[PDB]
Amino acid sequence: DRRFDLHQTSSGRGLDYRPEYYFPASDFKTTINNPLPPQLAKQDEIIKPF
Amino acid sequence: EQRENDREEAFASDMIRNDKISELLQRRQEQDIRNLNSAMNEFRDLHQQPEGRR
Amino acid sequence: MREIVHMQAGQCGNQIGAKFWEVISDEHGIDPTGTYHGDSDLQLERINVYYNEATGGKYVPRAVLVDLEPGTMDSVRSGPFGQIFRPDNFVFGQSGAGNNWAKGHYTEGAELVDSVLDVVRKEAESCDCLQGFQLTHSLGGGTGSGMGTLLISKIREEYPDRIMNTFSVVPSPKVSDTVVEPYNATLSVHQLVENTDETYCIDNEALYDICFRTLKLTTPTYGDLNHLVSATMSGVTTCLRFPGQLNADLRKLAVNMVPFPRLHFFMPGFAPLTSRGSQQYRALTVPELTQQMFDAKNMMAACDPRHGRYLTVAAIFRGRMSMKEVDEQMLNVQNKNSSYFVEWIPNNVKTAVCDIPPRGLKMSATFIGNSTAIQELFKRISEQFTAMFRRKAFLHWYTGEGMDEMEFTEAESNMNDLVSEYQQYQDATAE
Amino acid sequence: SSHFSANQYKQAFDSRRLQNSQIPQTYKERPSSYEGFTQIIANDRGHLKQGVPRSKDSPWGGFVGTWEMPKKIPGNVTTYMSRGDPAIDNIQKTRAEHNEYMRQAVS
Amino acid sequence: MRECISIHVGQAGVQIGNACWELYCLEHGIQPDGQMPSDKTIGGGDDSFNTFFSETGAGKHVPRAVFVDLEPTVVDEVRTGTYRQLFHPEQLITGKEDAANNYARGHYTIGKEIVDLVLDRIRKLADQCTGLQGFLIFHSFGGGTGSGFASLLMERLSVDYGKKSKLEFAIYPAPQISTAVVEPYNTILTTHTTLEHSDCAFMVDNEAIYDICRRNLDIERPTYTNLNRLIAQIVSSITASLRFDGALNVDLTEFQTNLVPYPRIHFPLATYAPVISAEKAYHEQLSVAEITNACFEPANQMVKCDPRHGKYMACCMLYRGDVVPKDVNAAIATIKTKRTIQFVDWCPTGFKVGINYQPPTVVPGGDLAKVQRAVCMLSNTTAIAEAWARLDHKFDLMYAKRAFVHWYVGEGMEEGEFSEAREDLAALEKDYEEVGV
Amino acid sequence: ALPFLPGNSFTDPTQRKFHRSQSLGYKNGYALPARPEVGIGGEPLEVNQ
Amino acid sequence: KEAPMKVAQTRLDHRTHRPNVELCRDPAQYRMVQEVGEIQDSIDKLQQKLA
Amino acid sequence: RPLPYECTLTSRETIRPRTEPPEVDGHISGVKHVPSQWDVPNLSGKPGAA
Amino acid sequence: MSRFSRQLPHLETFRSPNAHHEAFAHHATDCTARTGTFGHGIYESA
Amino acid sequence: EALEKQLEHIRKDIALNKMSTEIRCTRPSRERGRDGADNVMEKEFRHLHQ
Ligand SMILES: Nc1nc2c(ncn2[C@@H]2O[C@H](COP(=O)(O)OP(=O)(O)OP(=O)(O)O)[C@@H](O)[C@H]2O)c(=O)[nH]1
Ligand SMILES: Nc1nc2c(ncn2[C@@H]2O[C@H](COP(=O)(O)OP(=O)(O)O)[C@@H](O)[C@H]2O)c(=O)[nH]1
Ligand SMILES: [Mg+2]
Repeated sequence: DRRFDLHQTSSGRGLDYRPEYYFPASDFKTTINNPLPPQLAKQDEIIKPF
Repeated sequence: EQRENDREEAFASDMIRNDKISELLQRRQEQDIRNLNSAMNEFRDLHQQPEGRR
Repeated sequence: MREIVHMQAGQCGNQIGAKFWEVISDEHGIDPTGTYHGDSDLQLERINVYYNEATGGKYVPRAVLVDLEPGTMDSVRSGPFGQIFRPDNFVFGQSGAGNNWAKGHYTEGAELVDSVLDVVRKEAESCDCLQGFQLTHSLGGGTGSGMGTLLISKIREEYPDRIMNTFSVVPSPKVSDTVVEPYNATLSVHQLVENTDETYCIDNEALYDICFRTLKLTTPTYGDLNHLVSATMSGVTTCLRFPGQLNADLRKLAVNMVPFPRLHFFMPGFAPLTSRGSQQYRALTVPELTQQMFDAKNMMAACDPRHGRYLTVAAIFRGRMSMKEVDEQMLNVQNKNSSYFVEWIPNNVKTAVCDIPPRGLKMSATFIGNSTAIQELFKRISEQFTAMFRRKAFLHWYTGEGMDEMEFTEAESNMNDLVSEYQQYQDATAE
Repeated sequence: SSHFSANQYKQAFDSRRLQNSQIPQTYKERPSSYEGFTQIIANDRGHLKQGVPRSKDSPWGGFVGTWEMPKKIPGNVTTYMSRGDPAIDNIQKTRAEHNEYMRQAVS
Repeated sequence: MRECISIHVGQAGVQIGNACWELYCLEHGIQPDGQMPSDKTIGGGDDSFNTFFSETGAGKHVPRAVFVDLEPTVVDEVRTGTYRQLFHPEQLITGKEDAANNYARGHYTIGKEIVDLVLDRIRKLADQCTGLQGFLIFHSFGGGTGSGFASLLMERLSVDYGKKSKLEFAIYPAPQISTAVVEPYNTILTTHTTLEHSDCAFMVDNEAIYDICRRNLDIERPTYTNLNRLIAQIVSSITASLRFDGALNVDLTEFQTNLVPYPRIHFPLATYAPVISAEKAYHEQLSVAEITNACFEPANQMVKCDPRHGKYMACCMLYRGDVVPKDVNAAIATIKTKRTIQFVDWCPTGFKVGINYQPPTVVPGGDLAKVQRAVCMLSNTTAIAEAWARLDHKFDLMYAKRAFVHWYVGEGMEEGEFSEAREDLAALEKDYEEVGV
Repeated sequence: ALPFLPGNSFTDPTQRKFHRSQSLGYKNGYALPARPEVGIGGEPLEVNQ
Repeated sequence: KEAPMKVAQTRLDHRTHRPNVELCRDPAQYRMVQEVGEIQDSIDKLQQKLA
Repeated sequence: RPLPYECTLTSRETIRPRTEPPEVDGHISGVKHVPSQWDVPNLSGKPGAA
Repeated sequence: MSRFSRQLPHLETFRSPNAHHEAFAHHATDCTARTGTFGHGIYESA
Repeated sequence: EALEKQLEHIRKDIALNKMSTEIRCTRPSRERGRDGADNVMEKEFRHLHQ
């Protein structure tokens, strides 16, 4: 059973557990993976370079 | 000789497309770092206030 | 059908060689599973020089991964292209090296050397005509230096007719990355002088300058550095794997570059390297490719060729190009830079042409330079050696696990002799 | 009392490989050969006979408890480098005192 | 595979161990029960925790720590509260009588009572270990268990374990602030016996971190929890490369080789950067050169020995986060060109870099702001000779009249040990003088 | 999309774990390679499942 | 391409069985719907190439 | 050859059949279905844009 | 105390004693215009 | 303080003399030799040390 007087002690107050942090929130998106503009989204002009 | 000129032109245009794509991805990564730093400042403002310290 | 057995030791070796295997894997068309997925039959014809037929269309590398401690080898396994390797080629202890040459070589490297010789013996006897060995490591640590030198010595003892290539990234002029690297580099090169057929000294400062000036690259990381080293490895072994107008293998390069058995330390370099936003301003010609080859900022060695003389040069071009253009460009650069070449050897250039450039490129080029400017690197290591050897700093360790001071004295004397020979064949005249 | 090698498997069965970070004990590897008809050199009691070269070590083995260790321990330098001559001398002195006190406590 | 055993001896060691294992659990996603929050597959499934936590057959993470004290108050406070099910109860050794700020009590009396049990627990943990890297021993150079039992335990560890790494994390008595009175006596007597049975001892006081928390963190009245949190960040940055993949990995066997130039010179300092709060980190652009300059600044040092007064011997820079080796190289080059930082003449290669990709974690409700990059700065300098001289002066002042000697002698230590210990640190003091030229 | 050249490599900056699962380790006296079921961060691999 | 469509659909209609207040429009359901759409678009492109 | 050996006369948007195209799941070789002009990315910079 | 000020150093890090003597000579000169004890510091400032 | 400023100036002149020796050694190998200017530089080195 746990101990309900840890607030008096210094190590209880400074060592009470809280869960971790994940740094990017679940709305952050990377723009590097967006499709290219059509001037740069051309075709490969070299097909058989061997 | 027309075939050789067209081959050189094709390789050249492929490389122009390649490095323009790479430069665009470089600017996209720079904007990604900018947005990550903004999100980090927002996270510090949100969670790490001195009133929330133990 | 010749074969190359590739060995990678240390954390630096296990990173750079893994990048090298990944580069030649997606150059030959091998997928992360291990199966062939290319388009041409040229990628499939000469594949046994690095791979072994495992399962039908599956090809496994002939790599031998060596470390005193399972460090970066675990990350190599868990990264991309990490399950192509045979699972029992990973030879590993559990103690550390501690960036200690004697830990890598004498005490803790003694328990793993028998296992590594067993693995590399099983790999080497399977080849019908073995050509040589290719070791990747660092001359600054314990595993890359100590176990690497021990492995070179034992492989030379068992096979004293094969070509030994070592890449062995060397200590930097500025910034150390290890405080005992003068001792490590001196004790390692003391055996790299008398054992290896050829060594391609690479400096991380030169790599950083290449990334900053010729590639912009505000965030380089070690991936691009290992990619450049991998490109140089592929350039120096491409004549085995693809047909060309003028072939030159490892033994041919070793014959055509080293004049004397002591001088086999080279300056690798790769061309073309373009800053992001300059491909439209540059035009691809053989003259600009050769001038980028012979530019002093392009080599991965921090020593400056202007402070020295080119004993020999190897130029391995890759791409559809004219032999007249190649020979005329070599003649032109040799005639214009007539003071940077030794006068008592005419045509200090061995050319090679491969017909298959790397993907996404029309022409590529690999420059190997045996020059007398390597004496700057060896004099820097000798100076930083004798700075602390006179005060016996960081040497109670090496004495503790048990070598004598006569080994350090012999190593520094060997380095000074190599400096003397490189200085002799820079001011020696013909007549 | 017989850790008599494993030939190919001497690479294994090492104290470092079997999670024994302590220093190991050296048995006699590589067994020797004999001729035959070894002398009985004993009786049906556990005795050692008369004239047998009996050892001079303790019959209960050599082990020291905590309350009979030396008060000072040298530290296993094994290097003798970059130290002064009196440092070498008194390191030998403490090593000799250590060996003498363990020998006296065992005997 | 890269197992480490953490022996926390004394009240300072146990409290630092609390603040350390809290951060280790937050890093490896371990609840204060020993279990993963999710199942065996998701939210985990890795084996990166085996450097610190062993795994039972069911999936319960138990630490590789041995908590030792002679008083029962702090150890029972650990046993009853928050991490009451995480720590192993047999690895929570405590006694009846404390050593009461007495080296000889911790060395011959009650400290020698428990060393058999402590070594039994240590050898059980080492038999669990399958590739042990070393012992991280957390103690103080204050009084009692942190000096006497720590020195005795390290003597026994050197006796039985051979030349395994024995890295100390030692709380050095500050030049002005000090709690005990017999603290110079205990410190002299414990450095005399831990000169030989040691590989390296990272030296972290309290007053310098107090000044750091006042100046850089704006706490203006911090406490032992904050101090031990910063020490936990230091030890996490040291041990990070054994758990997280990086460009340059540094193991525990390397710190001795790259920070001990001569025997008995094995006392490097410690520094963490950027130690700073959120309202100040909002205005900063924290980069590699900036945090390297902060590390080499003679105000972020976590021991009150300014490097202007001495010469550097060795310099371990542990970069941790989204740090790039190009800017690492540029920052170290500009530090080498900087003149206020002075390196000794026989060491041209004075730097050792270890780069890890893991960003610095933050304790919830903690003091430090979250940053993308940090440095553990670990220097072996001759500026600690000033601290050794000051502590020897304090010992000589206390020993001229020979106050507080009757306690030590009347409960069991010979008085010649005081004289030979003062001779040993006089020899050390001259050693630092001879190294500095 | 980019061809595999030394100047055309990019990395994900939003990766936040960077762990290292000890697939390569020992047993009671032997070298055990062990197949990797997890890579770096904690995500399962995508090559041999 | 077929299997990730199965993954996204099964995830959607497993998460639809949540309790009263836990039935939340979290910013993972939106991304999963966009994944369904992108999978269908890629399947359409591949079937065009097949034709 | 009126073109280099590494290039092809047809382009990415030029691939057409010569004989009668088969019926494969609604898609026909040669047709371009809806042009779908609405796939223009939102480059305004608002939250949720590309 | 004077009983603890005549002790020779434990480490010998100068090979021959001639180099030790020729370094500590002119090191005793160099201790002036230093910072801190033993003259191992920077040369202050101006 | 004034004498320490003069000592700092003397050490800066020492650094200048070392730099001057290095730039003089930078010279082509044909001239080199032993010069009266070189002897004056060594005399200045000795005078600054004294
Ligand atoms: N940084 C830090 N130092 C501490 C902490 N607790 C105690 N100390 C140091 O420890 C010194 C006091 O001696 P202790 O180490 O606690 O003594 P002990 O090891 O418990 O042994 P005894 O003397 O028998 O109690 C003080 O000078 C403090 O500097 C802590 O939580 N954090
Ligand atoms: N180019 C390159 N150099 C590296 C890499 N990793 C380490 N190094 C170099 O290797 C040196 C350290 O040697 P190390 O490999 O750690 O020796 P080991 O500990 O015995 O394996 C440093 O000077 C680094 O510059 C890498 O990925 N790429
Ligand atoms: Mg206590």
